[PDB]
Amino acid sequence: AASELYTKYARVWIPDPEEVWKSAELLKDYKPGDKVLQLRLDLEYCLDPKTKELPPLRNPDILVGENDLTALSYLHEPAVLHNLKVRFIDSKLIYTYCGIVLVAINPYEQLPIYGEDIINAYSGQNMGDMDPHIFAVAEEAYKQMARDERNQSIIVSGESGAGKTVSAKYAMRYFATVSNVEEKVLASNPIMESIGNAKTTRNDNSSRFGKYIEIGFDKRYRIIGANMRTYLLEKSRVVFQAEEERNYHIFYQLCASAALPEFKTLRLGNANYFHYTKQGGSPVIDGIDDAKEMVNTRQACTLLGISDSYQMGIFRILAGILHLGNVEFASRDSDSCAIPPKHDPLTIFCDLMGVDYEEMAHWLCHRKLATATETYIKPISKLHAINARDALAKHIYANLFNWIVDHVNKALHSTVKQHSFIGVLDIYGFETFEINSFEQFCINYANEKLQQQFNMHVFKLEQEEYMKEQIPWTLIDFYDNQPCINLIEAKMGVLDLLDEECKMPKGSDDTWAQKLYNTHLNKCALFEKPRLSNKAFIIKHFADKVEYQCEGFLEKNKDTVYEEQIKVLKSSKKFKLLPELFQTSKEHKKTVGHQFRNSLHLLMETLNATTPHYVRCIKPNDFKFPFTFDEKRAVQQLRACGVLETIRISAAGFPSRWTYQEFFSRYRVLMKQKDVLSDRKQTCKNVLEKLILDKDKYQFGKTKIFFRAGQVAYLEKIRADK
Repeated sequence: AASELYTKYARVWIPDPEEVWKSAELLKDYKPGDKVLQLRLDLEYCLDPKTKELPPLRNPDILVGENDLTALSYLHEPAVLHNLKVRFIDSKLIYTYCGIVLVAINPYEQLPIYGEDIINAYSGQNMGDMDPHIFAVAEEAYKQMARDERNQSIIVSGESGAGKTVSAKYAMRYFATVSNVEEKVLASNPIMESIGNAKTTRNDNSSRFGKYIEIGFDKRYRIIGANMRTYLLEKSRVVFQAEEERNYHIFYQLCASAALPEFKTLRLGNANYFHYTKQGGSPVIDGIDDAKEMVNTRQACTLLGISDSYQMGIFRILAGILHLGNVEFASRDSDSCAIPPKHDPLTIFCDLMGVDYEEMAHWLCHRKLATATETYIKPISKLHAINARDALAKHIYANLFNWIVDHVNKALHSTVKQHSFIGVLDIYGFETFEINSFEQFCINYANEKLQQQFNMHVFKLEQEEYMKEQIPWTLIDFYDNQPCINLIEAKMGVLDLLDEECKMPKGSDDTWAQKLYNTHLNKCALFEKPRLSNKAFIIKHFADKVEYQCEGFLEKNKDTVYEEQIKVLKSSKKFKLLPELFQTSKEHKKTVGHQFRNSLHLLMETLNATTPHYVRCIKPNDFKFPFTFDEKRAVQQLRACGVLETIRISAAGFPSRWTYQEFFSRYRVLMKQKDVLSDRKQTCKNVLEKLILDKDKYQFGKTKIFFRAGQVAYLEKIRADK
């Protein structure tokens, strides 16, 4: 250990409120068992006696600025941060490899780096031969489709507004130029934002679901079309919104265009008139005109062949849902309830939908149970009827969302047989607010799951690198997320309990919290309980520790739709769409948690049947400013992307990788001609066996030396000393 690196004139990184880290030289040599550190930025950094932990060391210049983050010798947050910052600001480079990962910082301006000249430079090349570019990732995907006879997936994660739609477009521009999909898929984006995005406390245009777009190729490996799948939809949002948040964009679009002549009939008020759209107390997004955004959505529908008729159907269904949310209930007693007579909301529901007020009014307040003997109808509480109303709304929405996806798909599908595909996934990354609820819990769960599948891919490839290089592959450690995932999704886990409790007549938020404690507290390290509360739990997620408020969890998870409620609607006539939506019983007993898990294992299956490549998209600042880099936002983004964990894992094995030549040709000056044999590979072994005495700071393989973190910076320092 000794630690003869904290010398005098050695750079380190210390913390900083405005920049997160400040670069700080040295004045005095650090003495073992010291407690100080004199620095001329001038202060005396004082470490804490128990931690006795030194600030992270800075990297030597030959490595600063590198195209690959895992060629830094000191792999830590500052180095990563500093490296991304100088490339972006000084050199205007948006793309940086992180091992097999592409990091893409959104520059908030159009760059002249996507033309045919550049495309051509990248066709044929191998990964890493050239400078990092989204095109390189496309090339790999395309090249490998052809040589492995196997479909590929490019996963593009990050917060919406971070440049994922740009990344997908240029993967498509690239695919279409080395082999009219791109124009058609981008024309669909506004259809898909209107129904799947929504304002939250932290993004005015957050995407609440995963979009996978399979780009189809023929046997001559040319593009023929596209097919979109979707997963992970936040159904909760359709009927509940937190303070400051909104329902899906399309609902608000519709209610700010209520006065339009052809929506007279939908008798829409403004967005504060509807239960399903006013809970957040903020119907207008500053700088956003919901009425203007509606014309883009229809234009988009028109452009993917959705007829003005079917379009009118969409908004008929949606006005439907809104009005449904206003159906009020009066309970007769704990066990039953009724809809007031001559009740406006359901009058309008029923006129729009094309059904009988009375038959609806009835199955809104009753329930058909069936047993082997026979069947019977019972009344149901005001509460169970809210839950059924909401479930119906959610079910209408979900199936309207699938309807609209099928019909985009018809505009995208090709007749030519398809031999293979490359799917671009547009998924979110980690989400933490000051207050966290069911929705964040779902995003984070998906994120552990996408992180595990990434870790296991990297780990396969490392094992493969080791076999080739003739180092024993079992020497590679795995950093496993399966315990956090079981804690969430396995028998007796968070979601299983949430299900159980939801079925208990007396079960509430506080009684589920208690089952969480009695089952996991002090019995699972990934599970903490805040010392000062009984209504919150904590999960040690890979990227960060997250506190969840239990409020709302039991209601949001419930999702039992009643078949009688459906069949009423499944039988309209004054309206072609509505019955189309519903063209069984176990599937809709299922909670939102449970459906989420199914959608998520659907998504993993899809990706596991393919070779994945990875792109991480970050926002450098909070205002869409061109080439501007805010350190606090950068770290948060890289963290929520998994890049900081990716880099930690890397930093714990043998990240630096020099070929024997690269090494001889850098460190020739460090050896004496006496020890320079005719065998190059053997000289280096001997030479380095002297220069670094401890043997497990590096592994010798066939063609490369593999180094521990800091060993190249050590080498480079004694190249300067001389």
